[PDB]
Amino acid sequence: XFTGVQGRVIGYDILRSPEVDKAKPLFTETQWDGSELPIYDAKPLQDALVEYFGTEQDRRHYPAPGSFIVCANKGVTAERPKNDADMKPGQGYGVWSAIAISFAKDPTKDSSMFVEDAGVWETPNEDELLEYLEGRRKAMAKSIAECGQDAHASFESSWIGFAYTMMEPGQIGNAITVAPYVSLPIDSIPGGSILTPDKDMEIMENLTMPEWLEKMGYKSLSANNALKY
Amino acid sequence: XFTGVQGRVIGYDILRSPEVDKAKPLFTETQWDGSELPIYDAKPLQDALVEYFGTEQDRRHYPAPGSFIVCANKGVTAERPKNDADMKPGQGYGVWSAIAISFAKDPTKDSSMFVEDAGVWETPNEDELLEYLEGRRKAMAKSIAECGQDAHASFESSWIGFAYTMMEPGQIGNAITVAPYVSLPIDSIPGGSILTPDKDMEIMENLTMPEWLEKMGYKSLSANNALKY
Amino acid sequence: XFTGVQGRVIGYDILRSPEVDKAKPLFTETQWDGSELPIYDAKPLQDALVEYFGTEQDRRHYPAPGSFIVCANKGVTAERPKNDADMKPGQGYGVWSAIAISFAKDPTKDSSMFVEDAGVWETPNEDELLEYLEGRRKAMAKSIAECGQDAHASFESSWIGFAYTMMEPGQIGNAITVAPYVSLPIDSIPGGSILTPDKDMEIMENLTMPEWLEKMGYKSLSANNALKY
Amino acid sequence: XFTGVQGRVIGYDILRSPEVDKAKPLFTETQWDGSELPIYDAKPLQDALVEYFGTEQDRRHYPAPGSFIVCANKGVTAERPKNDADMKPGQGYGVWSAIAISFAKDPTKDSSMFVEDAGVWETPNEDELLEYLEGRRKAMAKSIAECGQDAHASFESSWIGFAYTMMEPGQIGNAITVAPYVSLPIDSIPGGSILTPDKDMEIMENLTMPEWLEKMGYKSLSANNALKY
Amino acid sequence: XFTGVQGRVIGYDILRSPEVDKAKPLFTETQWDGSELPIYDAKPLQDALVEYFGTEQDRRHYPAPGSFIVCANKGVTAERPKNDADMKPGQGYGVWSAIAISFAKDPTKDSSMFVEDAGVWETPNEDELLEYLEGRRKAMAKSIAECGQDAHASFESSWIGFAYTMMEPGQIGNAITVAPYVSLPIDSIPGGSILTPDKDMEIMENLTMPEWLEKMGYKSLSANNALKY
Amino acid sequence: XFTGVQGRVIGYDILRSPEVDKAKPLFTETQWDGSELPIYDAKPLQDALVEYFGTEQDRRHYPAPGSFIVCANKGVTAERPKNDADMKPGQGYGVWSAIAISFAKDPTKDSSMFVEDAGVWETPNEDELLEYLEGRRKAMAKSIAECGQDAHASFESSWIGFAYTMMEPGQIGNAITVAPYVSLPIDSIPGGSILTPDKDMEIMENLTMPEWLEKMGYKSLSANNALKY
Amino acid sequence: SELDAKLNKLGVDRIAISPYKQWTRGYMEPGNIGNGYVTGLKVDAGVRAETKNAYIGQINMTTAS
Amino acid sequence: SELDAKLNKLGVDRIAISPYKQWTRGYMEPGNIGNGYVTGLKVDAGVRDKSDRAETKNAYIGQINMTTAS
Amino acid sequence: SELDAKLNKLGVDRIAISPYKQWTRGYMEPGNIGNGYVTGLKVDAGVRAETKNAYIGQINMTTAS
Amino acid sequence: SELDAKLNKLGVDRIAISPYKQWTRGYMEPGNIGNGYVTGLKVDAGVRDKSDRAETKNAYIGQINMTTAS
Amino acid sequence: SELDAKLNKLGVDRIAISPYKQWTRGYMEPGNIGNGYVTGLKVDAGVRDRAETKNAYIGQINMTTAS
Amino acid sequence: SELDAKLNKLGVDRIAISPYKQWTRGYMEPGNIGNGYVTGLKVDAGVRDRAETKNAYIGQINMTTAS
Repeated sequence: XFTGVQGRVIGYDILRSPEVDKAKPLFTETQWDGSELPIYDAKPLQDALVEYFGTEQDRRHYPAPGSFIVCANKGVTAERPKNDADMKPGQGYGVWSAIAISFAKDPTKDSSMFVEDAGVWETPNEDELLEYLEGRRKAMAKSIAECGQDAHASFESSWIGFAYTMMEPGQIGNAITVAPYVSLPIDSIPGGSILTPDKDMEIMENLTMPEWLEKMGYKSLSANNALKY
Repeated sequence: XFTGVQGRVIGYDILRSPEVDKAKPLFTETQWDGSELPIYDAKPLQDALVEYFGTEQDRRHYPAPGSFIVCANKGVTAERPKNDADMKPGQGYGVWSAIAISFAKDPTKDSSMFVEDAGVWETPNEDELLEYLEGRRKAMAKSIAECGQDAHASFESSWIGFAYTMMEPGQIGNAITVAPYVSLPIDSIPGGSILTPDKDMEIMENLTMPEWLEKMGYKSLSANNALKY
Repeated sequence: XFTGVQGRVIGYDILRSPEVDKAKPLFTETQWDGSELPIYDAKPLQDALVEYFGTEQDRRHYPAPGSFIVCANKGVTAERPKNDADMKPGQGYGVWSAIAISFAKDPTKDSSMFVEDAGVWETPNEDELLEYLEGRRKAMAKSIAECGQDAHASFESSWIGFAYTMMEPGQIGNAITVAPYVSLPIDSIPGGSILTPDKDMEIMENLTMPEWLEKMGYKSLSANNALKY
Repeated sequence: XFTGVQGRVIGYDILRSPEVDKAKPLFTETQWDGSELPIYDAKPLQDALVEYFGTEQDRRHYPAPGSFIVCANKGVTAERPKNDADMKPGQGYGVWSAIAISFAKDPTKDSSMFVEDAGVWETPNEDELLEYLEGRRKAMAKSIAECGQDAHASFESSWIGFAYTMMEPGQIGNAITVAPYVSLPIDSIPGGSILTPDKDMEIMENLTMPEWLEKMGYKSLSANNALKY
Repeated sequence: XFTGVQGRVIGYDILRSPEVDKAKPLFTETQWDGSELPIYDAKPLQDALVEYFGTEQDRRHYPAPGSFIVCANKGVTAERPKNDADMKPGQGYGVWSAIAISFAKDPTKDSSMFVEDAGVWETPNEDELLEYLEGRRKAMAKSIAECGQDAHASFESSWIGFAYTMMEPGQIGNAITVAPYVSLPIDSIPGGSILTPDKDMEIMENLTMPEWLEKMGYKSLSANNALKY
Repeated sequence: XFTGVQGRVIGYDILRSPEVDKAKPLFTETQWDGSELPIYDAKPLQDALVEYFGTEQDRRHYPAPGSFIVCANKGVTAERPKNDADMKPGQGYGVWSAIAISFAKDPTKDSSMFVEDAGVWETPNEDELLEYLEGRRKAMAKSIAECGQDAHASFESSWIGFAYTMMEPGQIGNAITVAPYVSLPIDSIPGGSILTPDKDMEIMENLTMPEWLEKMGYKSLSANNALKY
Repeated sequence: SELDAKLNKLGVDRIAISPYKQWTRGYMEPGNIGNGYVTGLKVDAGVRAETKNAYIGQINMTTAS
Repeated sequence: SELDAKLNKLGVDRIAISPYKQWTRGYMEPGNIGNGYVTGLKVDAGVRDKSDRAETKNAYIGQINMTTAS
Repeated sequence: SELDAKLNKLGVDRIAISPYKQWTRGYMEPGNIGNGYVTGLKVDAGVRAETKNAYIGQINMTTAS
Repeated sequence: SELDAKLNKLGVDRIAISPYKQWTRGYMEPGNIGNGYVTGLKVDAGVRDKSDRAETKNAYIGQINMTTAS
Repeated sequence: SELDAKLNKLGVDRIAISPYKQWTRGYMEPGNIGNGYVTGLKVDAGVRDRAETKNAYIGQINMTTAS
Repeated sequence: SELDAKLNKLGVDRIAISPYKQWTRGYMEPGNIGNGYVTGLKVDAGVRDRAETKNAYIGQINMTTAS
């Protein structure tokens, strides 16, 4: 997992990418409370985190060498064999994973939830996978929906997304989900200072992802949809 | 797991329910040192924790939305199928789990131990399960007993308990054990104050669970044995 | 896992056993950068940690009763049966495990890596195991080598070692690896003081394991190769 | 004293009374640098401090019973006798005192200065005193002016004021100046919180004295010039 | 000074000498509120502080070599000449000083006050001095009494005392008053610990000066009235 | 004041000017203990402090604009009149002042003492003043000597010095002594760091004043005796 | 209690206070005053485990074994 | 934001500043100023070939000691 | 304000918060959060100085010059 | 005592512990644990002879750097 | 050592002192002075018919896995 | 130095570091790291028709007397 009272999601709450209110649902689902909970593709958020941590080459604000980043994660690995296209059960043609974040309606009481899941796939036409995934969303979605009742907690919007890769040949393939829990560094906050801890936060809470980039002199990377997942 | 030098068990060490010295063993077991270690049902302690955290409805002092409560736990889930009363191995008729705490004789040197274990059950008459469980205790018990020798550590009393539920129909059932490790909040301590950290502790260490409830104006919930497990 | 910018390895960086530069490789392996990365037996380091934590009997600076020592570890257990020398798959004749530490060439940027792995063995002549192990090293070794490229990080030396035990009769056997992450106590630092935190560190960083023992009045235990693994 | 880099003057820098830019000099004086340093009556500032600390009756945010408020001060006491209107030298007809604050042009380098002085008066017509005082200002003023050169520091405006009382009959009379150095309390800061230390400051730095009063529900006391000095 | 909300007087509030409630006034004085404020000799309190700090020989808990003990004090020195028993004004036959502490009726609002004064004496018969002093008390006393009204603060008891010494021959003599403001050390608190800050205080607040001495193994020094002033 | 257990004197203990052991006494004086206490001119030390704080022009490590530097000091001012070479008592021809530091033999128990004194002078031939001063030293000196007995504390060496200026014409002249009590800044410590507090100290404790200057790239100012006093 | 007294001289305290209104929080989370912990026992089951009887609901669990 | 204000009176802040140059670090590691955390979303997938590469792609959380929370 | 921003990079802040209900307290007294101070101007007289107009009453004064 | 309890809710504590072996030290000196102070009463008088001794008598506040508060 | 010096200017220290008599304790447990950690290597094996307690003792510990 | 070592076991340290760029500041001012102090000696005189600002600068300071 969760993100609660101490939380802020890079992309939604701090460093907002414009895209987020520009967005529009894939659909809605009734909750036990009764509100139609909109579900949106998680492209903006994912993309945000890239801009901030950076890529192996374009290194920006990444977790320190040797640190202990507690995370919510699941992973999966398997082969799709040397040729022997016979399946010793932990093998598959393709691997897939997903994460889902549902912002709580009222952060004073209920906690925002992450739901992340993953697996392997036993067919080899991409369409079949693609299809399974877009289906899966609704499972996760209705799942987010009845999920609240134990907690008597209703959400406000769930953002969901995927990464897959189709294998062949005796390659091994891995797919993961990870929500990290970090603390921001000073120079990522323009005009922040180690003496101004909470003002430092409100600066990140007031810049849009664009703005942040400009003041930092960092070229975009989400920009024109250029990141695959 | 363990609870060591920094430990206090809600119910035994702080917030004591009367029941605890009122109790009387189920039996005793020789240890390698030689003392007869009494084993008692863990009803009082379990019940205590409820009074303190509260129930989903009767919300009292529960872990904060989004916190990182490190815990010692094990869990278990399985179905008992749609009808197909044929067992694809991770299925069962009933699920069970248990926790056991054995207070160390000398907290200056040895650590108190938690032993928690769990599983699934393949018969469907409740008596057979019940029976397995009451047997199991002695296993855990003798286990607590020879357990010390590596550490050359002898205990003083082990408190052990269970939760089970018998399924049928294509329901999925879950059973868990969890020892949480928390820090207490100010208002759970009558006349505590953020400026009196250690005095705050000795207030909880000196009230009995009854007393605590009264000063807090909280109705009991263990009261007349009303909590199932 | 890793040991990064905040790291120091008992034995290599602080409390150095002489053995370490006295050592000489088992062999070398090309890395993607191109440097021949020497691989050495991890005897000295392992032995160091014993001198410092101490043994169940010769108790020296061990983790506090009840503490939360975050560790990198893997474990393994199985039986080698009552006689029924027929293998219900999670059983074996012998059990083995290993750890490998590869100090980063430049601690300002890349992180030192631990690689630890383990398993069980299905033959029962010791030579066959021994043999598998000495082979395995090179796997781990070449593994350490191509390992860097994702990170574009090259090492400087990997230190690798093993523990195994051969079973028979219906004994159960366990093998583990563990890198612990601790903070040192005051009296392990001769002339250290709670007011001199960083000086306290440079004292441990400047004594060799010998020296440390002498000032502390602790008899050696690595001494003349007397620790089995 | 001085008020330097760590400084903020109640009334000018935090909690501003409108009066201050509404003001207009009594005159100007050349400094060694060459800028005409405007001198203004210190009525607004003085009055501010009253609104904040409060009066013996209308108690608002006063120094804690028993605290150690370091201050810059000077005091003076004397009698004007039982009748014997013959002067044993430490006696006088009237007593007077003054304080002067000159805000530094550049707080990054030079420090703002307080100049406070006082004495007794040997005539008994009020006009003669009044007159001495209004004269005195210019002394203090030109004094502020050549004052900078040692420090090579030039000011930007000096604010100067007085308190006197004319005695008769065998009364003893006291006159003082005091610059206090305090730290503000949480509830004087509307929507301040002990967790938001620097934001708490910028709230006081952004309210005008009026505004502050309104949010706090405190009736004015400077209001329509009602405070004597 | 004063002793306010943060205060505790060695002898009255912590480390109490029995003497204090055993005492009985010298007299009473009406206050502006109307309560008869009892005035008592300050022998017990003075004596207490000796037991705690100790004497140059019997060194107990004295201010650290080189520390900055902020104090309320006044001092006085003069000669009574080589023979020339002719008085160049800052000379005298005897020197005297006094301190007075008046515990506030309500420590939540008003502050306890110290009043300390001193001087020199121009006669040379001891009786005349003694006499002046016992008179003086009442001045200070009535002074404590009307003293409150500015603050609208009424006391509950004033404790007053003196030290004098009569000189002759070209000796120089000094007399002082001093209220020190210290923080207590750990080992003055039996069973105190650096981890138990507020409990450490309540131990000193609950022992009587006798008791304290016994647990510390310190022989008394006030004991049978043996300290001169 | 004194300089005690928490002390270090710029020049003697940290940042040592070579001069100090190069020095040689002016003379010695018996103490009540019996050791001949050497007295030396305080030129080196004084000069040190200049190198460190710097001069109004050559600004180096001076007290922050607006800070609260607690100091041991005494001052003196007077005129030597417009012509009227008639003395209204607080006037004089010349003004003088001095400071004296006597390092304690054992800093674990006794405190090092500063003795500083000052005044004005009523003759107008420089020789007469000069002379008074060199005499005065011995007074202060013997004074340092019998000074110990109350404390039963004996010193090890007293370092004493002076500043005077002879006036004429209606000039006003001031003379002062000041021991400041500061905390050093990071960049005055070559290779110091805010994370290495005590190591930072031992760097200043191990450089000689020369060395310090060189690493800092600061030209000397004591150098070839060029500072007047 | 007496134990704390013999424990404190080793440097160990067992204070565990959280700065939140009403909520408990976990060992090691920043801002907790003290250096100890408080534990308890919970075992519950249902045919939804967590949320029954004693609530440790909506929590980020970290396993220690 | 407004939420923080209603949140702070409970004792909860959401500051999470790290004292390192450039690097982010994790919730609970000593020396972090603040008592909150900042999270994000990362899902990526990749390849290796028979006889790291998820993590290092797109958003880097590379060379990290992961601690699972569920 | 802007000044604080140029000031902070030197290491100087000007926060001065007291942890007491209602009461102000002084620069350097232990427990104050921040490393700055807040000052003001008071001059008053009477024929009893302190307690008039602006109250700094019942205070332990420490002179700085 | 009871007063502390009514006092603490205002934010005032009266703890004053020094971290030195045996020695007392003064209000405000760095390293003191607590935010209160402890005071006492000392009045003593003594002698010297022509051409410290108050302080050092009876109760010792010897070798101290005094700071006046009035 | 030299590394610390180049490391400190980044804000990273590697001090790891525990306030307990004799006992080591773990990275992140409250009360530890410093912001670094100290690690080591332990691999041991044992059967019985006991890994941890052999050779180097990390006994009676609450382990937290990091991978 | 050696003294500190015998001194520290009493609980006394003599560290006195200021967190300001270039500037020294005084004993007890909040934010100072350490619990000691550093002192020095200054005596200077000047007339005009100015003590402080000469030779060693302690200029623009709020002095607090200790005796």
